[PDB]
Amino acid sequence: SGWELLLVVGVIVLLF
Amino acid sequence: SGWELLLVVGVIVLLF
Amino acid sequence: SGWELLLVVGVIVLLF
Amino acid sequence: SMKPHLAELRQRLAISVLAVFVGFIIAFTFHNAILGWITKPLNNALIQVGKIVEKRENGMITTHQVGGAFFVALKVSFFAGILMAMPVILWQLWLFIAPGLYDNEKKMVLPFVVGGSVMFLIGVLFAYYVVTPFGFQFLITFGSFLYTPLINIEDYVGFFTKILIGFGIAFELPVVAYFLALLGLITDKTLKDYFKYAIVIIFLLAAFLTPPDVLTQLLMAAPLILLYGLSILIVH
Amino acid sequence: SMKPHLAELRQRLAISVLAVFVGFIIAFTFHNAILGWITKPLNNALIQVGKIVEKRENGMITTHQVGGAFFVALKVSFFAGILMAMPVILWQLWLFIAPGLYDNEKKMVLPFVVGGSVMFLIGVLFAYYVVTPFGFQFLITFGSFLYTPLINIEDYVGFFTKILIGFGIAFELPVVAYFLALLGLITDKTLKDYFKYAIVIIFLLAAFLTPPDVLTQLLMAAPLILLYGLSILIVH
Amino acid sequence: SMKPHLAELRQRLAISVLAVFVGFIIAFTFHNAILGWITKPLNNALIQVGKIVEKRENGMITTHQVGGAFFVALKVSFFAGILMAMPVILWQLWLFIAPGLYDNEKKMVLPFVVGGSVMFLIGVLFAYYVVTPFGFQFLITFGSFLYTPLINIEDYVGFFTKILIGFGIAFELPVVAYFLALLGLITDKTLKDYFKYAIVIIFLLAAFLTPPDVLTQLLMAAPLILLYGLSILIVH
Repeated sequence: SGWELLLVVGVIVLLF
Repeated sequence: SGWELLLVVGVIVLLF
Repeated sequence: SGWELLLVVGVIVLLF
Repeated sequence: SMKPHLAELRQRLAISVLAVFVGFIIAFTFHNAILGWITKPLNNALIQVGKIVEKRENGMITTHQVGGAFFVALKVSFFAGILMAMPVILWQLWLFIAPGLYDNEKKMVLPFVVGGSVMFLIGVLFAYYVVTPFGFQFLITFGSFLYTPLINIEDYVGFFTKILIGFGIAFELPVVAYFLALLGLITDKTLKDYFKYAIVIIFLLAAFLTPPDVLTQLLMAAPLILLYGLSILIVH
Repeated sequence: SMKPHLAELRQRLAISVLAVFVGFIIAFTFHNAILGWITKPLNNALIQVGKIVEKRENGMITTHQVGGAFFVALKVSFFAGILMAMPVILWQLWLFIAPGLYDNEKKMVLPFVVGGSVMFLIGVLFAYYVVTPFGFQFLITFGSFLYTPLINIEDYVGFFTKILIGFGIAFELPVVAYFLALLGLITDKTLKDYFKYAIVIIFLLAAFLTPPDVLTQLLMAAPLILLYGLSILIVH
Repeated sequence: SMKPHLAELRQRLAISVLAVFVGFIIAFTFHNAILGWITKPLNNALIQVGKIVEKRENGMITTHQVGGAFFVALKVSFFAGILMAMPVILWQLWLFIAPGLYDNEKKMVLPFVVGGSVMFLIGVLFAYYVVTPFGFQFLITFGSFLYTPLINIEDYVGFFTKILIGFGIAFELPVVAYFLALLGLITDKTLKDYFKYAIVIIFLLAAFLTPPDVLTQLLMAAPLILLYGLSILIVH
């Protein structure tokens, strides 16, 4: 990974 | 390393 | 990082 | 701990390594033919793009590393040997779990693995003979009017194997979905309910199967989400 | 824990993502013009170097990946969309911290962010129209007598974006220094005394913004040290 | 903790750092001389290969990065500066451990430090003047009938340094055993018994000295394993 786990966190926040 | 330590585990397994 | 923190370590030794 | 169950593992890995070695030897012997087969679509696309550009009014396959040609030959040979060792890798793996599949799943596993292998092969064939010839052209005609396509073999080989492997898996996931659905273990409700959760894990998988760029992660997650929707439709 | 303060975060992230998507759509629509704007300095430098070499007595922009042109266009479009979504990004970010800035800093933040944004844009403009045309030539004329400049768009786009972004930040740090100094929070004593510690963090920051090579780490730390000295002078 | 033994350490690194700086200035002033020496085998290999292809009936050294010509010149100068600082990097290193070697091991460390060092330069001189001219031609000739050798100087310098630096270590490792063989501390029984343990440690070293590709690790363990086997015969 690397700086892409930020987008994973974002998709969790966006999709609960 | 990275995905090559699997080969290290393999060589330990093959060579005790 | 990676192998560059060694230089970062050096700046502490060189500059207290 | 798990000391008694190690000698069989050692023998299985030894036979696997020997199989990979003999496959590598054969593949390096046939490396000229294998590399020609790999590079044929690129050459055809370059010729077609050149004809289009000339009609509107150069291109070649290059190597940017001194050992680039030898490294590419070795890598292609290693990949072919691994592929040529698939039957024996399965021979070693399946024989390892002998008592796990007592009488029923022992019978159920064989059609599943056979179907998965045949669908992976058909996916690779479809990717090489259909998707790539009509895609590589589109990938080269885009920059044909702004840049010059000096394609290096070192990156091209990796790109080509990535496309082939992915399209093989892309034709395997909606066959494992079929097997699991017709087996009755999983229904449509289970996959429909666990939709949001998939949203993250796919996005995590794309984070591991792509370079660190976020754009690559999105460009890999989108086809995976499309395949998840396809499986959603397929389960009945 | 922080459950009540999550719905606003979800809405802000959703609208920011939608803004980024619409920016990407517009940028991919205008990708031809955007790529021409990006590649104009390189073309001019190549032409000038070619004229110099011919007077002494070839060069072109290439793509080294099959999907290199498409990937470069997509990356440029994504970057432009993120930049095009910056005003709405700040719309969402500022609206998130509604009660933190009660009455005074609520009015002090706006001039700071306005000045930072305008100086970042002026720095990007200065880097594009002044630094690059007189620098790229020097970067090409240096090796014009030993090698042949076959510059790939895939690496050129990254290099140009990094230079532009860094020079924008390079003109922002000695404006946040000005804002902090004129605000009175920080004096000359604070920056002068805490000089040695900076020597560390910059070298750490320069370590995180560079490829793993040590030489480029030093080559990034040196301009940051110069900027720190410039800010030291600026505090008045 | 180790506070008293830090004042010397700070001064030891001070002359060490300045040693690299003065070497960098000397190396960069003569960067044309060093770069020509580095690229000489590549130029000869390309010309010799070109005669072979023409007889059977183009190639050049390129730069694929805008700043690659400057970066290669700086990287080559930086590497040369460190090597030019080798006599004085040991000046600080050896003088640091003043009381460790009281009277006896102080005498037997000097011949080892010069015998190993004098074998490293003989390794580089062997690699540049023997192995490389007959190996670079072979590598290019392998792909001379399928691809076009457009070798970038950015990726060539790293490849050349690894061969030169590595071959010196490849000629130093079977000298440390020779030095340790007559010292009496280690015998043949030590090597033969500790063979299987050497397998698992040589691969890990290979996994760290090569790119993440698995084939690269195997391609580095084999030359290093032969060196271990060579070390078996050396002890007597």
